Amino acid sequence: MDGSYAASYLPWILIPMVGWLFPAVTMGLLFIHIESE
Amino acid sequence: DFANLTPCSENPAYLAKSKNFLNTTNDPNSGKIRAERYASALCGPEGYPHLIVDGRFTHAGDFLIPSILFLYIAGWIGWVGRSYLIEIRESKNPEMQEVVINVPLAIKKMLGGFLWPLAAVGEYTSGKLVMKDSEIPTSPR
Amino acid sequence: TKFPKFSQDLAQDPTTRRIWYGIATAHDFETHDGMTEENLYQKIFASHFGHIAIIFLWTSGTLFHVAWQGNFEQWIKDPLNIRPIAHAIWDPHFGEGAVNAFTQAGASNPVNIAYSGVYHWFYTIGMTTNQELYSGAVFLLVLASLFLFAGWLHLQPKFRPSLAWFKNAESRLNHHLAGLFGVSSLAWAGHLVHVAIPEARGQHVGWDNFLSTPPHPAGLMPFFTGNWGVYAADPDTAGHIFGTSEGAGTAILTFLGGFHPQTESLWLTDIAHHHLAIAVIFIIAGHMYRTNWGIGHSIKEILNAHKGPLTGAGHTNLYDTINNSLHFQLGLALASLGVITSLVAQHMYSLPSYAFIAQDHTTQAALYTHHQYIAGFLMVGAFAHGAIFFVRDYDPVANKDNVLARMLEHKEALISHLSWVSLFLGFHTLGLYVHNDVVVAFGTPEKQILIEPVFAQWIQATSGKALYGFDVLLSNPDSIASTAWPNYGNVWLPGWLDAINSGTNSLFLTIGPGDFLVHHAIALGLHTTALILIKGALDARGSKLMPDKKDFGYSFPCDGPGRGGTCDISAWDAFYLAMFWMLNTLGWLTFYWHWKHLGVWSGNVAQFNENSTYLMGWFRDYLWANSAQLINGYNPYGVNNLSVWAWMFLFGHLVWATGFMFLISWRGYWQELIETIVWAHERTPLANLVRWKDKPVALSIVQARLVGLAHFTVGYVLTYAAFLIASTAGKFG
Amino acid sequence: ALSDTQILAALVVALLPAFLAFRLSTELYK
Amino acid sequence: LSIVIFHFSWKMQSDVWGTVSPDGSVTHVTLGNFAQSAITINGWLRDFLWAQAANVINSYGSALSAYGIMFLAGH
Amino acid sequence: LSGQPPKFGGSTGGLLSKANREEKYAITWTSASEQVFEMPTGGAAIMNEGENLLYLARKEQCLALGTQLRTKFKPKIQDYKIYRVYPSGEVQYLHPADGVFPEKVNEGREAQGTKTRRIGQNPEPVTIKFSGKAPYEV
Amino acid sequence: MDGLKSFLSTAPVMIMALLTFTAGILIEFNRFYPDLLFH
Amino acid sequence: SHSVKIYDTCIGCTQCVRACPLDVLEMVPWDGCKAAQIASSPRTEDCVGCKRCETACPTDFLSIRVYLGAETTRSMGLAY
Amino acid sequence: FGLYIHNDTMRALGRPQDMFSDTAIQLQPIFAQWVQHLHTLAPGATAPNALATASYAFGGETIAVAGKVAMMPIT
Ligand code: CLA
Ligand code: CLA
Ligand code: CLA
Ligand SMILES: CC1=C(/C=C/C(C)=C/C=C/C(C)=C/C=C/C=C(C)/C=C/C=C(C)/C=C/C2=C(C)CCCC2(C)C)C(C)(C)CCC1
Ligand SMILES: CC1=C(/C=C/C(C)=C/C=C/C(C)=C\C=C\C=C(C)\C=C\C=C(C)\C=C\C2=C(C)CCCC2(C)C)C(C)(C)CCC1
Ligand SMILES: CC1=C(C/C=C(\C)CCC[C@H](C)CCC[C@H](C)CCCC(C)C)C(=O)c2ccccc2C1=O
Ligand code: SF4
Ligand code: SF4
Repeated sequence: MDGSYAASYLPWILIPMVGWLFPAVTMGLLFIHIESE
Repeated sequence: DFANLTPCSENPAYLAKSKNFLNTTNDPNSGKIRAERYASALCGPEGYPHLIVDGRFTHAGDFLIPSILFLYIAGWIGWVGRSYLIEIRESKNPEMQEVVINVPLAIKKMLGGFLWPLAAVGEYTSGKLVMKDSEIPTSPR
Repeated sequence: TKFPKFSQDLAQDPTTRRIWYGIATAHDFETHDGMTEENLYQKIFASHFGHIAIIFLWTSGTLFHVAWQGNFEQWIKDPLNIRPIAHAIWDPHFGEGAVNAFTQAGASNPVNIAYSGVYHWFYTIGMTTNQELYSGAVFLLVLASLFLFAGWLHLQPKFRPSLAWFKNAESRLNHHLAGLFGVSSLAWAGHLVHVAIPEARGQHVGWDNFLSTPPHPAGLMPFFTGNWGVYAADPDTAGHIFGTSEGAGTAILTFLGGFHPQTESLWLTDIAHHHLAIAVIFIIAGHMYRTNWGIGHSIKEILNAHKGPLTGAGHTNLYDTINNSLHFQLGLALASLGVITSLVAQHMYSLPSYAFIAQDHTTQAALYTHHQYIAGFLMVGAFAHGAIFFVRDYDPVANKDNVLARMLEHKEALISHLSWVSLFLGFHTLGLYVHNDVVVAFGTPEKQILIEPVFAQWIQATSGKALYGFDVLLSNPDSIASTAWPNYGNVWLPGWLDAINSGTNSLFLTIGPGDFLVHHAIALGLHTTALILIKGALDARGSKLMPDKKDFGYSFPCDGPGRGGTCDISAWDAFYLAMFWMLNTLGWLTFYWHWKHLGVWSGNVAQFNENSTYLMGWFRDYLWANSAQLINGYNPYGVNNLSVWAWMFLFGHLVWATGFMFLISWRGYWQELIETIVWAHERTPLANLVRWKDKPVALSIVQARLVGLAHFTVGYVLTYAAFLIASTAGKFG
Repeated sequence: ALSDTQILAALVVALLPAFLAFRLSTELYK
Repeated sequence: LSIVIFHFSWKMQSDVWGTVSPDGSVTHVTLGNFAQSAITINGWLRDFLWAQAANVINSYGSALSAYGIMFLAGH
Repeated sequence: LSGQPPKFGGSTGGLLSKANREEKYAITWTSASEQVFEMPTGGAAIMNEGENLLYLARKEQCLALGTQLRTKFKPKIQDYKIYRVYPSGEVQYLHPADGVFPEKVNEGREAQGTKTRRIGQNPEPVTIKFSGKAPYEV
Repeated sequence: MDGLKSFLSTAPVMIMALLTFTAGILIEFNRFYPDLLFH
Repeated sequence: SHSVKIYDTCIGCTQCVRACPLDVLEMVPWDGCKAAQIASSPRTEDCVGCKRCETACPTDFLSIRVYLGAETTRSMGLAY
Repeated sequence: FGLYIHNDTMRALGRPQDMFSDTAIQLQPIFAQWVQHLHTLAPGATAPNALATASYAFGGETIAVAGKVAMMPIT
């Protein structure tokens, strides 16, 4: 995965975040939320 | 009209196929008589006869003759079954006679189907063909 | 306990059912706790604002990824040769083979070829640089921001509208007919005459020379003086090349009524004139209903004055029935939107209006299938909300003896007639298909029932297709319709006749005996889907099996094994069955469209015309023949660019068969299975430590009907999108 | 082609629909 | 059992059944497909179901056309 | 909760952690004759002479046991009492809540759950819109 | 013997006799006049 | 909990109160039928929703209705 | 089946060295191959009066009759 287009480092950092940080954080927050009280 | 379809007599493709029609029956001339029979039809570039269902009487045999024939010999089946079912509803056990068919009555009804369109117009003018909307059971509305 | 805060009855069960039903009930705002009609309408309004922002962010993302990662600069040099790049592939899983296979359309990175046709649409409406798309994407980000702020604003108590504002049908109809359907159409005609037509004729009209360069050498004074013929002075000559000035013409509004001979699409001047006419008609139609001033109509008067002898009450008390019910309004909206999405699909393939989109075949197939699937979904949703209206919002006292009461007063008659017509048509379509199939298999294809679809051929002849030999209205140039004797105003007719009689375009395709049977199969699918949908809509208030279904609601599972067994009696289950039939019918028609156009595009139309009349022709010349390029997307030798489509093909099969799992096996088996698994967890060492807060139960009956339906739908769509997009891109670019 | 800083400009512009979407969804949650 | 009989049919077509030449070499019916194609689902769908149904769907107008009819009837 | 337990060999079907976190149910019956019954948890046990005390995890299991005590034994055991015992300790008394079984009219019970209409005169959901209620309970 | 009469008169026996009779006349008409696509 | 409602059409045939597994129902005295009894649903928080009471009711349409609602531990039949 | 999905994905991703092939990560059925070895070596030691093998499916010679393979070893 080379990037010829502008800001090729940006998918390099945003595919892990949308692939892991967004799911892990969103499911963590929703797991705390749906099971609160 | 109908310039897309040429009659199968003056068609190259149909002649190419009709050189090799198969034999559907034991008879070895069944393919030849089938090629002679389909030569009067209208067929496209593929060489297969097409049917015309406009109701134009030049092609009335394509659809309208089987239409009349089926409507007669299926109104026969409908009217005979209706007349038998109406008849068995006054026999104090109308449900068993659907299981065991009363065959003298059944054959009498089945040979009663010669005159069903006259029976249909008779029962429709005399009100036995249909029932009133209130007289029949129905769902909540 | 806290999660479904909208419904206290779900915040009490200690099971996973509250999680599933919280997700499902979350948007049914009518059933939330503490909900009045005013809070209903205001929450609905701000949800609409959020959804408008979703649409604007989606098209902003499409623009931003065509601009950033796409080859739009390169594609507008030769749109016929270069494939349009959608976005860039970046996943860490790709091997060397996949990276070299997915490097395509002149790129260095692996890229995805765009089959949405946004490149052709952006090229036609005058966008010719990556900076124009970037400005559009940032503008749509700001517009989405504006609509998010508008939604948050209208949740504030100062700006929350009253119930009389939401129940104001006449003013909303005025401002939507005139200000939304007419002013936006007028503004699009303005963009067409100012930006798209001039940049199709060569010159740059950006935001800088927008005011300095008039669209026409004549000013607006000819528009005011009534001498409107100068705007149609010299049309685009038939040797015009798109994007540059050779025989431009400088006429902003013409009505040639044919196709552009180079882009194969419609003339942009013809599009602009169309939108001008539509804007004029929609603007005067928005001055029909009464408002704060005196003139106009009151809809209650119009409806209540339509009373005949054969209906009795007619339309009396239909204004309050439609106005007070949101599911009636949503059913009407979805029905009209499904009809016009079908219309969009049926007109964008025969009358394409984008540059070189009739010569890029995969995007035309994707657009047709996409909009026909959306149209099927919206029509099924229209009938679903008809059923929900009949359950919830229908008052049989106010609707006494009007057209709705008389719909329900004879529902058995029309349900039985839909039953008859669907049975009749299905018996004989399958009978003719099996007859053709059996007599072809017995070596005698001359015995097929091949019926000339003479009625549709006659329709084509009335529109001018002179191939079939009819000379009736427009195929006969001596007729009253073709000459238009009082005025001879047929300015469109020479171009239209030149476009309909050319064998290249998809405009009015040649229809033969193979099209008759598939149109009757499509009619069968439409009738049976309509039968299930109206059998759920009209029996939503109860049949003799269950005379009260209004009190159990829309989507109750069953009514027990009593009364003979009552498994799928709810109106939601008729939605379920008609969802299957909708997917089938759209599969039939998109299969038919796809095979007909694979014949037309390749030029070998004989394949469809002789092989579509029997079912193994459909099976060996379409399903088997055209998946050869698909399943070889990855083979042990290597990988080519149709590898993600082969993977999606198999993926869709897997999702479909998992749907089979949910639809065939039912809840009792799974509940006792989960009971054994629960015993296993509670009695094992080192996993006794971890305990569930929500007790694991099996999915509910209606929930797993929905889940199997979702799997069936998703796998069905993914399989067909993979097949349709890899079969055309296998053989057409 | 397109610039490096236009992408980051688009990101910091789209940070504003992020904030307004968060606040709209929070206000719908009431 | 359908997986069992597909395993059997493909294994014998690729690894057992075939024609032995008088020189002693053996050529199989599907030519050793099972070693490398029977490990992916696409290999079962492409080299077994798609490839070996060319005999059942091209069979029209011949003696094997009853099997094509029965194929479609089962569907 | 007096009574020796039945001579049962133990089973995996039975009391999960629901029994010691929330309610579990005890069925107490008295039989003169020692015999064999089918536990609804799966298996077969031994009815002790005199009083028995069987702890179960669902009320349906207790009533299914009491049903087979009534119908599957020729000397019918009808003096069976079903309790609901809590881990906190207190014991409720559930199935023969009055003196006599629910099929027989005790003449001192109260008609609750009875509507004063048939299903045809049930109100319709359009009248009760956004009322927080549902067409039965109005 | 009135039991064979009432058994030959049942719904399956009579419907199979009827289907066999209609199949017989259809098959015989196809045996003598083989290929009738139209009139 | 599910709500079990008994309507006026009850003929006091006792079929529902012995078809019920959890014995939610019971017969109370009544003056509106020949049998002089009507089913009541006192312990209706123990109703699981099995609808064997509706299955056993002979009167047409139904003199007893179960209206499935807010699930609990008792009304879902969970041993865990 | 997850090995089949893993192979199908690794073949789609152009990583045929990551697959569960015979020319990749290998999962040999060592116990069935051992049993085939024992039955090939059976008619000399553990079945002395058996002249030939119990079947040629375990091992031995390709039995070709009328030019077609009757039975050959199944690897
Ligand atoms: C959509 C998101 C996505 C993305 C980006 C990835 C990406 C990755 N996958 Mg994954 N995968 C995903 C979805 C995704 N997958 C899903 C949905 C499936 C299930 C079907 C799989 C199944 C799959 C398997 C089974 C395997 C991969 C593996 C791989 C990795 C291959 C290279 C490697 O060895 O990484 C190594 C691992 C990482 C880079 C993970 C990040 C961990 C390091 C330590 C970074 C953390 C930094 C620090 C500790 C914390 C920083 C905090 C921060 C705030 C600064 C690659 C990073 C392979 C692998 O090696 O996985 C480990 C492999 O075996 N994936
Ligand atoms: C002889 C009795 C009888 C007759 C007069 C009718 C007449 C009618 N039926 Mg039919 N029907 C019958 C039998 C009958 N049916 C049976 C046995 C079935 C069960 C499969 C049905 C199921 C059926 C459906 C599901 C529907 C109709 C409908 C209709 C109407 C249109 C005609 C049609 O669609 O035919 C269709 C006929 C069939 C699909 C099956 C016909 C079965 C045989 C051929 C009929 C003869 C039965 C029996 C052998 C006769 C006894 C003969 C006697 C000597 C003992 C019409 C009112 C349609 C409707 O609603 O109208 C608006 C419709 O939707 N019918
Ligand atoms: C002139 C003033 C005006 C304008 C422009 C609008 C505009 C709008 N109103 Mg509003 N409204 C008005 C006054 C106005 N309203 C008044 C005075 C009332 C009070 C009585 C209301 C009360 C009202 C409510 C209660 C609601 C709306 C809603 C909306 C939105 C509905 C349109 C939509 O989302 O799809 C956009 C649709 C179009 C642009 C046209 C439809 C498409 C047609 C069928 C043509 C098809 C397209 C064509 C074939 C080609 C396009 C393809 C191309 C894109 C590629 C839209 C933002 C709803 C909303 O979204 O709230 C936020 C909402 O719930 N309004
Ligand atoms: C809401 C609701 C509902 C509804 C829904 C639905 C049912 C829908 C459907 C409907 C539909 C979906 C319809 C359609 C329509 C159609 C039409 C409307 C047609 C017609 C057309 C026209 C008339 C045209 C004509 C023409 C031609 C063809 C050619 C040219 C000329 C002209 C233009 C003349 C219900 C009732 C359920 C219930 C309540 C609620
Ligand atoms: C001619 C023609 C055509 C057309 C057609 C038409 C258009 C028709 C119509 C028709 C119609 C639209 C009809 C309707 C009807 C209605 C009704 C109303 C019916 C009646 C019925 C009934 C009454 C029944 C009875 C019966 C009988 C009669 C017998 C049997 C039994 C029964 C009982 C079933 C076409 C082109 C295709 C082709 C060519 C020719
Ligand atoms: C498999 C199956 C189950 C078992 C299903 C269970 C126990 C839950 C299934 C979900 C598991 C946990 C996997 C979930 C993974 C999915 C990707 C779902 C993600 C969660 C959503 C929010 C998207 C049923 O309970 C059932 C009930 C009625 C009819 C048919 C069936 C049925 O077929
Ligand atoms: S099988 Fe399921 S859906 Fe059918 S009656 Fe029984 S509980 Fe209801
Ligand atoms: S079963 Fe029905 S009729 Fe009989 S007592 Fe119970 S409610 Fe009354």
